[PDB]
Amino acid sequence: KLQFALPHETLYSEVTQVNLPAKSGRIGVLANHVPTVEQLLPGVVEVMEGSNSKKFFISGGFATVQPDSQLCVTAIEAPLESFSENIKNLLAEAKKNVSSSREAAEAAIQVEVLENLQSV
Amino acid sequence: LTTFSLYTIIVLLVITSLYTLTNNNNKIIGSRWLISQEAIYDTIMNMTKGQIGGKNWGLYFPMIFTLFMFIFIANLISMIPYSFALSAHLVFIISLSIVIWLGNTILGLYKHGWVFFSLFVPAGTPLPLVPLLVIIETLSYFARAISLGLRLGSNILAGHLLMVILAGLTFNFMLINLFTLVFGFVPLAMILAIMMLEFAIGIIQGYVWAILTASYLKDAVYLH
Amino acid sequence: MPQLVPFYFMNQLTYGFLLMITLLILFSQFFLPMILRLYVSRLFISKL
Amino acid sequence: MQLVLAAKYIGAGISTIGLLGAGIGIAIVFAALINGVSRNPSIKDTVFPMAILGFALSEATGLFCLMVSFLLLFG
Amino acid sequence: MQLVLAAKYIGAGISTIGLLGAGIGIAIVFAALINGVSRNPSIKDTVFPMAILGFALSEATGLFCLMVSFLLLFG
Amino acid sequence: QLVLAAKYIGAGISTIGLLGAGIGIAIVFAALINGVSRNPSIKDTVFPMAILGFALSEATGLFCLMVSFLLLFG
Amino acid sequence: MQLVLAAKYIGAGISTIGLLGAGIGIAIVFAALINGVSRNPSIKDTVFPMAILGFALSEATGLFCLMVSFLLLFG
Amino acid sequence: MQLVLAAKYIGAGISTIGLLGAGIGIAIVFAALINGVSRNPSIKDTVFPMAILGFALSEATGLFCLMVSFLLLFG
Amino acid sequence: MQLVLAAKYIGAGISTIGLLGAGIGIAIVFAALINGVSRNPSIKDTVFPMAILGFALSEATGLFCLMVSFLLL
Amino acid sequence: QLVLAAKYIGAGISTIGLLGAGIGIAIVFAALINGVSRNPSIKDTVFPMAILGFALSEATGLFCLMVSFLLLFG
Amino acid sequence: QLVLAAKYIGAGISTIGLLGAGIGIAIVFAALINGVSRNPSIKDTVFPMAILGFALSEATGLFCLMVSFLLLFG
Amino acid sequence: MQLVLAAKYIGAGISTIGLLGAGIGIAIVFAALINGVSRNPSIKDTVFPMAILGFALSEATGLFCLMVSFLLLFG
Amino acid sequence: MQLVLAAKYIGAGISTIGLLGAGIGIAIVFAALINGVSRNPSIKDTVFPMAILGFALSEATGLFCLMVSFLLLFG
Amino acid sequence: ISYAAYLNVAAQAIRSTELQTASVLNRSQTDAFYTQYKNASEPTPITK
Amino acid sequence: MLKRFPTPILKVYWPFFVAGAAVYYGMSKAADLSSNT
Repeated sequence: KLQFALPHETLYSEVTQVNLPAKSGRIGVLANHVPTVEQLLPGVVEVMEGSNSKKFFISGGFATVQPDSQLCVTAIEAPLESFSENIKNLLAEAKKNVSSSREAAEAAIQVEVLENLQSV
Repeated sequence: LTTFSLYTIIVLLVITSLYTLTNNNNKIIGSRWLISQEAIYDTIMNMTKGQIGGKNWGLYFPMIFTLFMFIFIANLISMIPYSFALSAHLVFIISLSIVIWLGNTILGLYKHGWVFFSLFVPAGTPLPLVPLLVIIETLSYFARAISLGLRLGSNILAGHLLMVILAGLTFNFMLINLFTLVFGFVPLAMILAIMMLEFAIGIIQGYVWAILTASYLKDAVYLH
Repeated sequence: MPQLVPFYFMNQLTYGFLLMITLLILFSQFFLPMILRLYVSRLFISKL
Repeated sequence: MQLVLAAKYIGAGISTIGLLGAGIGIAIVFAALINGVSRNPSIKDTVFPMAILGFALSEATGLFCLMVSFLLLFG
Repeated sequence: MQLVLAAKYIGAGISTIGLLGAGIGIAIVFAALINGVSRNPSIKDTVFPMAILGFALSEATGLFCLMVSFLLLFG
Repeated sequence: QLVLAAKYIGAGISTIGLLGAGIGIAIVFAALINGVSRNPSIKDTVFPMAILGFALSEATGLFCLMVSFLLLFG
Repeated sequence: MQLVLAAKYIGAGISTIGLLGAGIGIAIVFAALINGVSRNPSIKDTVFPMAILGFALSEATGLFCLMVSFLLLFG
Repeated sequence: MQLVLAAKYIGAGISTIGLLGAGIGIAIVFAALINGVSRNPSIKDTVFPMAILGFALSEATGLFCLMVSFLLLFG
Repeated sequence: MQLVLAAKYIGAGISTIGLLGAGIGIAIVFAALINGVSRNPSIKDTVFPMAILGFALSEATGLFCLMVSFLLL
Repeated sequence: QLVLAAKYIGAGISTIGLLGAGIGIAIVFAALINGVSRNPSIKDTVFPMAILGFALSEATGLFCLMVSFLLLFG
Repeated sequence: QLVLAAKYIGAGISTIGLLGAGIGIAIVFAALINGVSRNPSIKDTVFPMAILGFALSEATGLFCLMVSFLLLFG
Repeated sequence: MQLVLAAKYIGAGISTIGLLGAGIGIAIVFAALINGVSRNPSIKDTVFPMAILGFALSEATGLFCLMVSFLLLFG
Repeated sequence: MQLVLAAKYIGAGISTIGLLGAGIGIAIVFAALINGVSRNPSIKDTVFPMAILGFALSEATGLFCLMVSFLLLFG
Repeated sequence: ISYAAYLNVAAQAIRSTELQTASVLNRSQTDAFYTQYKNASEPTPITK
Repeated sequence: MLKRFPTPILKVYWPFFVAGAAVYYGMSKAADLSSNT
């Protein structure tokens, strides 16, 4: 079972195969899995129910396989196609931001986010 | 004539046929056979743009393509079970390797002066062992000279020699008493497994040639 | 091994370097640009 | 000649030692395959060709030992 | 003569050393299987075919070694 | 004489082969323990896997052993 | 006479080499025991009989080496 | 003379042992490739050139070894 | 005479090789002990008996090699 | 005769030294591949360090090889 | 003089045994550094534990060394 | 004379074995350098001089071995 | 004697093999140092002295092997 | 930069494509003043 | 089927061809030396 809930939505809140991108690379959960807690990095996420696959762009969060086979995914915001050009313009602004100043870290996250979006 | 000359002609004739009757007079849609030579084009395009990428990357793209295709065909022709191995005349493959290696060394010296040997200072280190790190970098630099040739050479030589010696053993295994002839097919199957592996490792070695003498050419074309 | 040693090395090498120069010209001028025709044509149909 | 022939048969055995490394080698590649597939549940389409490449290359090093072994043993 | 007969028995022994490598290899593949299946308890149906493939290939290097041992033993 | 000497030497050499098998058995058992501690609950699935792995690891050792004996006795 | 007796002593010495692998093996099982028990605090009752089993099997390979050593020494 | 020829073929056998190292090495590079890819699917295109580069360089030591074997055998 | 006494000495030298395995073995046990204890902070009282047991068994293998050396001497 | 034999035997034994260098080289490249997959972006810093590491590991293997040639030819 | 030759040969072989202990010593100390870096705080318990292992690993090598001296003297 | 000269050459060859450990040694240090630097992105200024120290020290044992090899060979 | 002087040179060569273990050992300590420092960022003030201690005894095991080599070699 | 701050900036970036609803844009707007206090005494209020 | 487009970068491959000539000459001497004992 998968429970995917966000502070403004409830998505998948069983689910056949789920692929999640975590600070440990990528983790896939199918049935029982070891009941770890792993922090989700800014991500492209796929959730598959049967063979049907739905693709989510996930802002990072935390993932926890519960020892009862409940995949708790919580993250700040997301479908993938909806996120998708103007942001590519925005990264140019963000590059400028790296130059001036906390803003560096912010802009670094922005570089990660454009890169991740360009990746898909 | 010379056996070597006759098989070089056979290689030339194999290579011609792949671009003169494989295709349907250059049909845009693409023929099943012509799809093969498209994929070869793309994987060396995308490989040699990746290796010797830079302003010039396509200027040595024909050379890396005919170094692919020569070895790619010569590791199929040399594996026919009654054929004269051009490649297992190691001296031609090794001579070709030394030629490309010297033609990199000369190209590098010409393009990047006598400060070409600054390539063999790879990293900042205290100055009294900067020259040391040139000696035991250059030693390895012309170990690449013989590695590139001997890699391919060993692969081809080992395949034919392995198969023929085991073939000779299994011939005499089936030439003795028939109860050993029964349950004597399993060593033949071992030669079959080796032959399956030898075709695979020959195409893999041909790709490895062309990436490595792209890597040496990367060094020669772009100093560091 | 005598099957890997002829003394005909320079003979071999003559026919060998001839095949290399032949294939180099042959690919470069003939067979490589006829693949590039397929590509450029495909892209021209794509534009129109 | 008896000395040289005995030297061959001993030397053949010596060459056989080289195979041991390849045996461990095959395993190292397959261990990675199993581990990786366990990580993703899904990487396997990408990784399985990589495993085949890996098997062939490791095995090839093994064959070099085998051909030297047979050069002494038979040859 | 005595030298040749000795050489067969010596060379056989030397060959046997090689087999040790394959043994370690086999274990490594199984180790990956156990750990892998532990990490995702439903990976087993995919992974178990892969595991048997890895076993067989690792074992094969051992087989070639043991063949050379028997060739020296009886030749 | 020399031929009989060669039997005793040959046997000795073969005994070296056993070292690998010893390491092998252990590697499988290490994985069993690691696996059990890792899942808490894989144990019923993993136990038949472990037995299989033990047997195969051991088998390579057995081949080394029989060659050792074979050179000694005959 | 002298040669055969000499050979027996040498062969016994060679046989000890086999033991080295069993030593490393035992350690590997025990390391796993320590690591597992430290990971769970609670697996220990299940894991301890497994550990004893693994010890015995690993040890047993070394035992095989020992009996062969005695056989060569004594003849 | 026979001693020289004997020694040549013995020496050949001895050199072959070196190859085992390269076989394990080749496997180690491929193990890294499989693990890296599984840990990040998007890395794959960057990593694949580096993997082949590493394979060759690893292999090269084995080819040096093999060349000594061939120097003795053919020469 | 000479050959047999020589052979005994040679055989003894060879016997040391078995000990190397034990040396590594002991280290692996102790490394594990340190790792476990550093991971848990508190496993140590359960683990320390286990560690001593593992040490002894590893050492015992080396002892077997050593006594065979002594027998040849 | 015996001297000629000795240099050939010694050449064989010396070749074994290469074994370690092959493992060494692979460990450097392995760490490179692992590192780049871990960071996504370390590679610019790490790649010079990796080439340095390759050279030093390889150099040890070349020491083995030159000793082999000093025996064999010399 | 064959016996005297044999003493010297045996001695050389005896050094091989020491190699394992040398690696072993480092492995224990590696664990120490790892543990200490993980906790910052385990260190006061662990440093004694480490020293116990350090000595023990060394002792195996001492046995090998002792056999070398026993051979050398006879 | 012949035996003594022979013994120099044989002794040199045997000595060359030891060098291998130092080769592996350099790699173990460099592996840690790469791994550490990949973990932090920023440890590197401390870690790089530590690594060069580690290289030199690991190498030193190898160099002692190389000295003995030369002493046997030339001396 | 010829045999005795030969045995000194040969025996020395064998003695040199021991150095390999120390080389790998030293590298492991420095690897652990780099790993630890990269893990903590800041442990180093305590840990660097510890690393020198671990280095020292690992090195010492090598020096023992070396000293046996010197004894045989020099006489 | 706290862990949740790290995620926060990423989330803000994700609202950048332009097809997005007003409520999304409203969730990115904020208005607050962290007014520090001590002892009674009040160090000055300043926007988040 | 076929078409011809000259690729003029054969004069960029001048050190490669020069190396071929040198090795060609050297192999003449090598072949003569190998046809001798």
